[PDB]
Amino acid sequence: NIVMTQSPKSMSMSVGERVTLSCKASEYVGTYVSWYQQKPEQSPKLLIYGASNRYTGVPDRFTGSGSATDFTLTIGSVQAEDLADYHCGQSYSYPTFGAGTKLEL
Amino acid sequence: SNMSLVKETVDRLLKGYDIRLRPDFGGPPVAVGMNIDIASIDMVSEVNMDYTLTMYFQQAWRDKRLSYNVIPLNLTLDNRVADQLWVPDTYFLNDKKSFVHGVTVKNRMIRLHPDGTVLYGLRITTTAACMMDLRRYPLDE
Amino acid sequence: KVVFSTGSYPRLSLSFKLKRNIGYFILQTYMPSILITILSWVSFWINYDASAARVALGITTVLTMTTINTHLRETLPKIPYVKAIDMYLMGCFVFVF
Amino acid sequence: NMSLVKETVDRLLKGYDIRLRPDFGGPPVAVGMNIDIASIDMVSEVNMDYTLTMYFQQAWRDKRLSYNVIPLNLTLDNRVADQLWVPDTYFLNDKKSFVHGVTVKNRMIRLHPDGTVLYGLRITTTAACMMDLRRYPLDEQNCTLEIESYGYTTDDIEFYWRGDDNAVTGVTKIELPQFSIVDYKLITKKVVFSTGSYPRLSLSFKLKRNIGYFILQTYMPSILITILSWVSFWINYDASAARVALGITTVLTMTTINTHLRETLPKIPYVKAIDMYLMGCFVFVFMALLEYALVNYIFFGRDVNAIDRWSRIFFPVVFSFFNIVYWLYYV
Amino acid sequence: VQLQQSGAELVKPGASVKLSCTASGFNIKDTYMYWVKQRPEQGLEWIGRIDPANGDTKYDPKFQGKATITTDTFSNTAYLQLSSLTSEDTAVYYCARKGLRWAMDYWGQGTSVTVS
Amino acid sequence: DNTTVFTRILDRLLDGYDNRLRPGLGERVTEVKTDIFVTSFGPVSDHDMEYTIDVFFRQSWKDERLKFKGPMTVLRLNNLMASKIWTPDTFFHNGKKSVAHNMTMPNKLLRITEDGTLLYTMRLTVRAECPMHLEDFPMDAHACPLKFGSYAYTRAEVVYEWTREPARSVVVAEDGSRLNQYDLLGQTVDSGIVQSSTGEYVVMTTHFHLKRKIGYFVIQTYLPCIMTVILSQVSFWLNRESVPARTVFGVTTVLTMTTL
Amino acid sequence: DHDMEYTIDVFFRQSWKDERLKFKGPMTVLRLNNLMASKIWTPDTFFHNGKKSVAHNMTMPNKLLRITEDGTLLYTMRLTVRAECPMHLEDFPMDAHACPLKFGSYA
Amino acid sequence: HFHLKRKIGYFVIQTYLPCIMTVILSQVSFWLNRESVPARTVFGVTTVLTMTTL
Amino acid sequence: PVNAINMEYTIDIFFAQTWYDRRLKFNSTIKVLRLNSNMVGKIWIPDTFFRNSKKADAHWITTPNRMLRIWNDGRVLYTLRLTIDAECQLQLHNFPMDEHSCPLEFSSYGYPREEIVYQWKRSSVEVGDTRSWRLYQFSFVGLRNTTEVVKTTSGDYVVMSVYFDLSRRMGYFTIQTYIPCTLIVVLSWVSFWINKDAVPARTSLGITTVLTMTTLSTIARKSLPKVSYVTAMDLFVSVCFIFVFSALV
Ligand SMILES: *[C@@H]1O[C@H](CO)[C@@H](O[C@@H]2O[C@H](CO)[C@@H](O[C@@H]3O[C@H](CO[C@H]4O[C@H](CO[C@H]5O[C@H](CO)[C@@H](O)[C@H](O)[C@@H]5O)[C@@H](O)[C@H](O[C@H]5O[C@H](CO)[C@@H](O)[C@H](O)[C@@H]5O)[C@@H]4O)[C@@H](O)[C@H](O[C@H]4O[C@H](CO)[C@@H](O)[C@H](O)[C@@H]4O[C@H]4O[C@H](CO)[C@@H](O)[C@H](O)[C@@H]4O)[C@@H]3O)[C@H](O)[C@H]2NC(C)=O)[C@H](O)[C@H]1NC(C)=O
Ligand SMILES: CCCCCCCC/C=C/CCCCCCCC(=O)O[C@@H](COC(=O)CCCCCCCCCCCCCCC)COP(=O)([O-])OCC[N+](C)(C)C
Ligand SMILES: CCCCCCCC/C=C\CCCCCCCC(=O)O[C@@H](COC(=O)CCCCCCCCCCCCCCC)COP(=O)([O-])OCC[N+](C)(C)C
Ligand SMILES: *[C@@H]1O[C@H](CO)[C@@H](O[C@@H]2O[C@H](CO)[C@@H](O[C@@H]3O[C@H](CO)[C@@H](O)[C@H](O)[C@@H]3O)[C@H](O)[C@H]2NC(C)=O)[C@H](O)[C@H]1NC(C)=O
Ligand SMILES: *[C@@H]1O[C@H](CO)[C@@H](O[C@@H]2O[C@H](CO)[C@@H](O[C@@H]3O[C@H](CO)[C@@H](O)[C@H](O)[C@@H]3O)[C@H](O)[C@H]2NC(C)=O)[C@H](O)[C@H]1NC(C)=O
Ligand SMILES: *[C@@H]1O[C@H](CO)[C@@H](O[C@@H]2O[C@H](CO)[C@@H](O[C@@H]3O[C@H](CO)[C@@H](O)[C@H](O)[C@@H]3O)[C@H](O)[C@H]2NC(C)=O)[C@H](O)[C@H]1NC(C)=O
Ligand SMILES: *[C@@H]1O[C@H](CO)[C@@H](O[C@@H]2O[C@H](CO)[C@@H](O)[C@H](O)[C@H]2NC(C)=O)[C@H](O)[C@H]1NC(C)=O
Ligand SMILES: *[C@@H]1O[C@H](CO)[C@@H](O[C@@H]2O[C@H](CO)[C@@H](O)[C@H](O)[C@H]2NC(C)=O)[C@H](O)[C@H]1NC(C)=O
Ligand SMILES: *[C@@H]1O[C@H](CO)[C@@H](O)[C@H](O)[C@H]1NC(C)=O
Repeated sequence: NIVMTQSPKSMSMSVGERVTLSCKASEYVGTYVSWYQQKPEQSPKLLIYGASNRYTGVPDRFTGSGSATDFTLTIGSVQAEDLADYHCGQSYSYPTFGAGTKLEL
Repeated sequence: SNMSLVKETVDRLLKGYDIRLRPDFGGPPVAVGMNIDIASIDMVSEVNMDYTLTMYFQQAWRDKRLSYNVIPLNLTLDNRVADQLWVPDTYFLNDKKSFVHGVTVKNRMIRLHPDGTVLYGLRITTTAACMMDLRRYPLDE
Repeated sequence: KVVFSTGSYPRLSLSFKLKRNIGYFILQTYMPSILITILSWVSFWINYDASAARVALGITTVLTMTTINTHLRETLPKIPYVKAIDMYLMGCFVFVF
Repeated sequence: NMSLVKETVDRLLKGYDIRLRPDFGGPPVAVGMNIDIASIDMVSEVNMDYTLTMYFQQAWRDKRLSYNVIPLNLTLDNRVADQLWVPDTYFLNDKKSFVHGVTVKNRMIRLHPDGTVLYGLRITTTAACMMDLRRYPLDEQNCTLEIESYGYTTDDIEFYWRGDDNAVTGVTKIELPQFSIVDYKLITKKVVFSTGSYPRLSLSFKLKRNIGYFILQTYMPSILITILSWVSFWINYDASAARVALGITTVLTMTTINTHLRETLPKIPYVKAIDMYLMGCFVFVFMALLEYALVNYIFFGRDVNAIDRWSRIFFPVVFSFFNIVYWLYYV
Repeated sequence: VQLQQSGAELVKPGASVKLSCTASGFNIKDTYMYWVKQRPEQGLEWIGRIDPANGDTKYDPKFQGKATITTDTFSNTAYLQLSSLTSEDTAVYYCARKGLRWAMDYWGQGTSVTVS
Repeated sequence: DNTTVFTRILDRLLDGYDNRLRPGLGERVTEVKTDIFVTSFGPVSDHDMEYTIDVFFRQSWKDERLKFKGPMTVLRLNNLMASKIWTPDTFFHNGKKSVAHNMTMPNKLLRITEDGTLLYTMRLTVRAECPMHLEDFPMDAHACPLKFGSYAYTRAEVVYEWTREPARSVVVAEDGSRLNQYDLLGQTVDSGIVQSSTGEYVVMTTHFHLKRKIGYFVIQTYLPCIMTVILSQVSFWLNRESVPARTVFGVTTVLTMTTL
Repeated sequence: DHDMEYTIDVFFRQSWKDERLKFKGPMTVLRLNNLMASKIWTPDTFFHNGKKSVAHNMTMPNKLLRITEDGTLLYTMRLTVRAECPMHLEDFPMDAHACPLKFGSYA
Repeated sequence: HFHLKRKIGYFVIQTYLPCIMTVILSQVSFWLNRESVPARTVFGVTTVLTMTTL
Repeated sequence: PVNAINMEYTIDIFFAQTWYDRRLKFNSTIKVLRLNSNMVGKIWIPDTFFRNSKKADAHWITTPNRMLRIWNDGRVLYTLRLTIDAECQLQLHNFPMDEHSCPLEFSSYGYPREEIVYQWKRSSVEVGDTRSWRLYQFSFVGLRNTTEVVKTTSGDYVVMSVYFDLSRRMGYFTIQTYIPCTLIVVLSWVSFWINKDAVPARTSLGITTVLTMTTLSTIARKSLPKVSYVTAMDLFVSVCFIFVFSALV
């Protein structure tokens, strides 16, 4: 299968600066990743599809990027309501998911 | 629905259309703008003294018979309606062998802007004759 | 605009300026002729009385230069002038002869 | 009677639905197939294909095209094929095919009073045939022609050879220049794709290459050239220029014949039988040249009438032994 | 546009549970239906796939046999069967619609299963 | 009659049907579901930097003007029905010259299900551009692409997608490998957006990874070069006084090397 | 020189009188599209020494039609006739040839 | 009738000049002394071979 | 040209057919309706196809090159211009001194003997000047027309054949392979005039003769197709090769 190895487990910074994430694929997935958010006591919501395609309702601060193997999600001036857990998935094959990147103050 | 409205608009546009007459037939000449996106140049051959050129050959002109004032959108019609509309008889003089590509359909484009502008496009692979002065071969240009 | 017998017609002319790369022709035509010409002057070091060795050295590269000249030309068209590569091969053939 | 045939044809073609097959919602229509092989033109190895001309013929039953007053079979014109339903038969290994159009398009319709439509076509096809050239030129090719319906599955159409093994005729009269059709077989089966299961007929030939051309233009020149290298073993050892020139030009002729043979074949990544023979011959000639070099080294550098005494016996024996092994394996 | 699932379930280990989610505003014959497992304080784990127009199902190799996915046409509903429930099967389950560029567009509210 | 029921179903479907407009012209985007079944990966021409490929080109799209209620759920129709309905204008971006086979009858397929879902298979033989970097020739590997997309409809009008999983939407048949020089290692797909003079278009990509074999070249060039050098290596073992013999060694090895 | 043939690329002009196409209108000459050339009578000129000619269809078919108000017609088309130049090779390679191009009506 | 006249520029360089140089190469063997039998027979057979391939 | 490697010849004809149609009968002062090719698509024409043609096409520039004339009694004349690559089974034994009879067989495709019967006119076949003919190494000797009934799967068909007698001219191969090889084996016979102590000279002459005999065997085979049997040219090449090999031994 395809193994998603997004890192790190959690990051703890303040409100109003740039934070980036990373998702690394074991085998080739070509621009078919997806990024979701996971609030506590909440179902996941889609943010990015393809490699860097912004979904409807997503703010402009959420910028994604991608390649053949390396993928990332850059946040510009993260706010207090964005404090949740982020997931990286793929669908070039049968879909798999990563562990999860959290955010803290 | 909107589809039936577009249907009756296009059917009104092509009703009474004369393909034999250019736009402004008794008046001023029509201005046909051109722009080309070259895909590749494959075989510049000195044996046959020609080169093969693949291009996206676009043309644009204003037809006042094809103006609609109902739909606020550019209509990209099917590629088969281009045989029912007037198009310029553009040819290449140094042509030797040529074809519009026909897979999976005939590779042509027609798009009807609401003012009357028609964006006609073709995908052409042409073998144009190019006479070569090989006096400085192979250092020639 | 161009004027024919039936009237004056508009014309858009698109043109390119293609310049030919040299290194393939260096690798194929120029450098084997240079090396086969360097081979022809090995025969000056062999002693004068060794007839068979020196007339082998001469005749084989004469026939090589004329075979290279005839070989690189039937692929080209039947143009009636002399080319630059043709001039280089004729000069090398004059030196070998 | 012309008016009767006219009103009968106008009755048949009126209300005929081109889009629906015979028994469209009913059972699969059975289509019998006859093929008359006219010629096989170019069994080409460089393009991995063969060109085949045939009188392709199909026969099915349409119950809409049935008439009862007229007692003879109506051979209509070839332009009513655009009005009647015909099967969508294609060839899977086809590369470039056409139906001949002189003086008109070469197709045929002959309706029958029960409803049978005799549809005959003259098709020149260039079917792909991948060739195993491991044993070339003493090889054997199996070139096929896969006949299949495209849009209709097994529960909409079925294919059978009309007359069993008497369906395909004219094979024995064909005389390809370099091959020889030994056997042919007719196979009916069903292939399964992702869209459904489709009927398939397959006509295949067992071509056998003729050895006679190659045995006088590759094998016999190589044998005589390796014969010529054994002339060097009898020449006196002091004549350096003679034996050196003979051995060198023998090697150069061997490399010339193999390099000027292997460009008429496709760029296969393996070794053939003729390549194996022309490699063994090159090894023998190179060993002859190295034998002379050993004689010259053992005289001038360091019994010199004994090494070429042995090689006058040893080299004709091992090459005779090599031909026995080669013509036992590849035969 | 809304995927409404069932309620929370609590049964003994070794039993079987019926779990379901109803799709509204569209039809499930067009897009694939994806089932996913979310263990608490863990990452998401994909259960399986169903194509309701074809009826074909594809499952994860570690979930084969213990889980299967069924569907129906009139009710426009996707179902799960879970068999031989254990302690590690305690999680929350979502049904996810296939979206644009294979993206898991919509998600259900979640059904939490628990054994004791 | 028994066959009049399907005839009036088709005549009711095509009544008032405008084939010049795509489904939902002013309401939505026409999602086209595409997969490819490669029946033979043809020979790669190194001279033209091209390759040939025979494929079953399958496209599927939902049309709501082709809904019907009848005794048969799927209308497996012939090719004459295909020209009377709207079909997407898919073309190959890097194709050079491709033939849609029409022997004996046009090699097309059309299946209208009762909910309006269509399916449109074709036989093509695409000669596509494969740009090659021959720095490591003959021990080179290439990724020959096959890019296809719409010609006239932009990203806001017609989008393309794979009907199965992207790892399983290009299937290469087992017997279908006409490669003699190369060998096929695997496929690789990817969608994407291409910006042109007219607008932005969705281009789907299929990369075929190839890997050449030295078989032909370790018998035509490399081994006759090694034998040519070795045959000049034996000229050191001859007598010093043998001037014409070592001379003809030298000149014949130089001629064989330059003609190779 | 191998196939004893040449290839000319011409603007083959023809003109004839047709009294059925007399008209009276705002303009004297009528420069039209090509699709009326199949609608009207055109002469069936063929090349007696031809081997294979192409009508050069790209993009619209390269013919024109002009209908003068008195009925005079002008109908030119762009062709690429490959014709037969019978050759006598007795003085090769310093020979001179007179390659012919014969044309006339068929029916 | 289209009157064409061939230009001898390809054939002078391609055929006439190699024949003239080959038959001049045959004249080179006449200035060698009588004992150089391999030399003069190499001259003779190579010029005849060149004339046959020409 | 009569192509020997591919085994066909090209022919350009004015194929004309005449029949009777009682529906095309008119009573007026006009005797002949001289029509162009536009009226071909409206009336009946027999489906005459050429049974041994690999590829053929009519001529379509500037107009379809077809003629249609209808008399007042129903007689219809239909003439069209055709270029046919017809298959001739040239036996290459005796080559390059071969003689051949090239056929041109035509028949109706769909209509059997009970529906269309073809027939020959006394002076039907008309040749041209026989000098504009591109036959280079051959020469048309004459012609003969025959008719017969073949039996196929569909039915019995009337087949009309025209045989074209062509006899070859070897003047070309004399300068290709004959003279050239004869002068090489004459150069083989001068070795005997060289003294016996000149060993490298005579063996250089020998190896050059045998390698160029192999080369001329290879080159002259390129003109011939890939047939299995031996020709007289190949027999001459083999006799010259064994002569020079006998001289060397
Ligand atoms: C599979 O697909 C192919 C491709 O779609 C099908 O082939 C096509 O078949 C149709 C229908 O028969 C043909 O339409 C008709 O064409 C003839 C003229 O044919 C000549 O021109 C063709 C076009 O040439 C193009 O390409 C060349 C390339 O060099 C260029 O130089 C040209 O400029 C063009 O771009 C050419 O392809 C033809 O050659 C082919 O066919 C001949 C047949 O004899 C072969 O020998 C060749 O080897 C080759 O295969 C040929 O040179 C037109 O005359 C037709 O128009 C008349 O007839 C119509 C039908 O009756 C009618 O509606 C028209 O009004 C018109 O009628 C006039 O002429 C009649 C003549 O008697 C009169 O009777 C009538 O009264 C009136 O005056 C028509 O347009 C396609 O050309 C043909 N194309 C190809 C590529 O083959 C094939 O059939 C399909 N197979 C199956 C089984 O489905
Ligand atoms: C490895 C191969 C050999 C290399 C050799 C290198 C060294 C020697 C190199 C020499 C260079 C010479 C050629 C240079 C290039 C020009 C080509 C050309 O076409 O020239 C001309 C040919 O016009 C003629 O009239 C030629 C006539 C035959 C001449 C034959 C050689 C001399 C004869 C005696 C020989 C034996 C003497 C001794 C006897 C014991 C110009 O013709 P054009 O332009 O085509 O058209 C006509 C011009 N016009 C349009 C103005 C009217
Ligand atoms: C003119 C006639 C001459 C005849 C001579 C006869 C005598 C000799 C006898 C004959 C034996 C030789 C002929 C063998 C022919 C087949 C070889 C072949 O293709 O195998 C493989 C070569 O794979 C490689 O990796 C190539 C290795 C090249 C070695 C070169 C010589 C050694 C180097 C030092 C030399 C100098 C040493 C000394 C220095 C002083 C093919 O592999 P593939 O297909 O590419 O890949 C695998 C398949 N796959 C793609 C499915 C994974
Ligand atoms: C040369 O180019 C012209 C135009 O570029 C071609 O003319 C077009 O030919 C097609 C096919 O013959 C015509 O389509 C037909 O339309 C009728 C309806 O009138 C339909 O019933 C047929 O089934 C077919 O689809 C098209 O109308 C016609 N267009 C024009 C403006 O004339 C011509 O075919 C080309 N010739 C060759 C040899 O390529
Ligand atoms: C390749 O060859 C073509 C044709 O020989 C070259 O085209 C020529 O370009 C020059 C420079 O632009 C033109 O001259 C200009 O003409 C206009 C006409 O109004 C005038 O206003 C300018 O002052 C200037 O004199 C010339 O007309 C044109 N040739 C033709 C036949 O139109 C071209 O430059 C060459 N090079 C390249 C890279 O294409
Ligand atoms: C040329 O090659 C083809 C393909 O390899 C050969 O066709 C094969 O023929 C055999 C028997 O003639 C077929 O075996 C059959 O298997 C079925 C399985 O149910 C069995 O019921 C039959 O009784 C028979 O044993 C085999 O399927 C068939 N191959 C394929 C792919 O269909 C052919 O024989 C070769 N030779 C010639 C002269 O054509
Ligand atoms: C239809 O096409 C026209 C021409 O391309 C579009 O015109 C654009 O108009 C905007 C606003 O004035 C300009 O900024 C652009 O430069 C124009 N061109 C392009 C490339 O967008 C027009 O917007 C289109 N109409 C619709 C409704 O799509
Ligand atoms: C119409 O063609 C059919 C082709 O089958 C002919 O019917 C056959 O005639 C032969 C010869 O008498 C019989 O041996 C067969 O048994 C018949 N076949 C069938 C299926 O009936 C028929 O004779 C033809 N009719 C005419 C008038 O020619
Ligand atoms: C062949 O032509 C001659 C011409 O006189 C004719 O008599 C004969 O009947 C025709 N065909 C045959 C041999 O029946």
